[PDB]
Amino acid sequence: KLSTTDRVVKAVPFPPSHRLTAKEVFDNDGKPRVDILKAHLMKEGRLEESVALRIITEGASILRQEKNLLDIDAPVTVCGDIHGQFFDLMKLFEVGGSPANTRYLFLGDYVDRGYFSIECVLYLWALKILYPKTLFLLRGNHECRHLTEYFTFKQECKIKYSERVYDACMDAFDCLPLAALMNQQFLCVHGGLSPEINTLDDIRKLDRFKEPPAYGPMCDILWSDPLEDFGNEKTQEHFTHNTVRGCSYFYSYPAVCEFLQHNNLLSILRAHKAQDAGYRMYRKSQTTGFPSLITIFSAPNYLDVYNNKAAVLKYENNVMNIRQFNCSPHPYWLPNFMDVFTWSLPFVGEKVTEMLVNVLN
Amino acid sequence: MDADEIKRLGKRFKKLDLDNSGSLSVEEFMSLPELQQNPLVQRVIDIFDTDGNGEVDFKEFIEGVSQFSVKGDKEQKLRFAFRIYDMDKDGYISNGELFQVLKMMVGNNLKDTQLQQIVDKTIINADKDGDGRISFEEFCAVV
Amino acid sequence: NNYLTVPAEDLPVITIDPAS
Ligand SMILES: [Ca+2]
Ligand SMILES: [Ca+2]
Ligand SMILES: [Ca+2]
Ligand SMILES: [Ca+2]
Ligand SMILES: [Fe+3]
Ligand SMILES: [Zn+2]
Repeated sequence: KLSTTDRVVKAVPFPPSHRLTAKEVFDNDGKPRVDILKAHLMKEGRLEESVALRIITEGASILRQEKNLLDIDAPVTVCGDIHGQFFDLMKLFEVGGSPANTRYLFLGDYVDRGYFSIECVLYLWALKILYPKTLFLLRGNHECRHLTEYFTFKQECKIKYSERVYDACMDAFDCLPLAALMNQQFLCVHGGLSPEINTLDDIRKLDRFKEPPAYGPMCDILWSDPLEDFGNEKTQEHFTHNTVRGCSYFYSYPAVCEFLQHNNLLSILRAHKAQDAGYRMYRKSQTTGFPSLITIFSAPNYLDVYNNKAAVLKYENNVMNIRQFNCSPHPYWLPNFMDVFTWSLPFVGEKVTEMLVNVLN
Repeated sequence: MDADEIKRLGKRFKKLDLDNSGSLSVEEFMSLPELQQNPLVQRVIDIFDTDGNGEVDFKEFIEGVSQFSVKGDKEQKLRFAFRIYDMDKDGYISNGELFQVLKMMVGNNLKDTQLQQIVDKTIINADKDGDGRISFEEFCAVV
Repeated sequence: NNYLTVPAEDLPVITIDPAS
């Protein structure tokens, strides 16, 4: 009958066990081979620890030289949360364009929730090494030690690589810029505004090479949210305690409009919030006639249950083109990277005990 | 084992031996209503069938329950659980049998693609000598 | 429990390209 040694579902490719070496990941010039890396990571392949550490540290060195507030000219494809959905990230670049001929800006949250977070980091960092001046990465609230230890990113690193690789990621995440000034019109951040931030210079004078503090303007950039009644403003306070995140604040429609007018900004582009269509246009500013706030979310079918769309924002030729895309298949992991023996053994001992009890009566 | 237990198991063995053949067939095990929906019945029967004739004689029936004695340490519980997965009884858990045994337990709770993927991952993450199969030592380190 | 289960210039114009 069915072989006890050969694989039953032969349609599933057996993942490669080899770990790529430095000579196989970096070419003669020292540039990463993103084609090799993409194909290998899509098969759930792994790199040698030293190679993974080299990608993380080399990418961190490029990030380390960048300012807190990036200056990015149009055209550019702005992207929201990825949350470790590496196979949806492959679809994202198909939708937005290849980084070989397309400028990109990512608003953070590359890790946690999805179970391919380290693949997302390695591939984005390699792209950052390859395209240091056309592909840009901002920091999200999940690129920190506080959250990756509470969620699955640290466990993911220890299963696929080592805690040393995790530790290298934490130091790299500290180098991530906090914000971007895009085409002199849009302030691009992960979370939103801060009561301690009223000008662009308030962002520039920040010290970002650290773990995000529990309070302060750096925390607010990464954690803040618009009011649930944004636009329908009955709460006349500009900043109130964020009861959903447990820290930072909610910011109101008057707060955003005042900031935009004080800094001559058209809109604020942010992420940090799952959306059914992958995007949300907030109430227009009476001063500009343009939406004061835009949320972008690039993780489709979030947590494999939300069944939401994802979108990126392609700004080119004075056109704000929203591009939606659906989720893609990905290999299956048991929750919290549990193996099948630890998963099934309590069921095994239970059913064999029931049988023995009913046979012996 | 205990003499009182030996006599009780002989009485139960007779009630299970419906055709009075001196050996328990798979159909005779399935006659019990609690075992009709237990997805591990066929695995335990094969484990007890140490000679491979498809049936369980009284000698196999005694030695099968002897392993479930309270005088067995945790290793005795893990060795029996190991044999649940090791269908071909070669001392190792291979890919096909691990999938098949898991498929019996999960039924429709996982599609075949998803199950094959986590079976692959477990074998890769647990095989420490490169043979491609999971020995009992490798099985202990995981559980 | 009969089966093992899984554990728990002018203004910019805004345009849309729906999925697929
Ligand atoms: Ca019989
Ligand atoms: Ca027999
Ligand atoms: Ca075997
Ligand atoms: Ca082995
Ligand atoms: Fe976030
Ligand atoms: Zn997020």
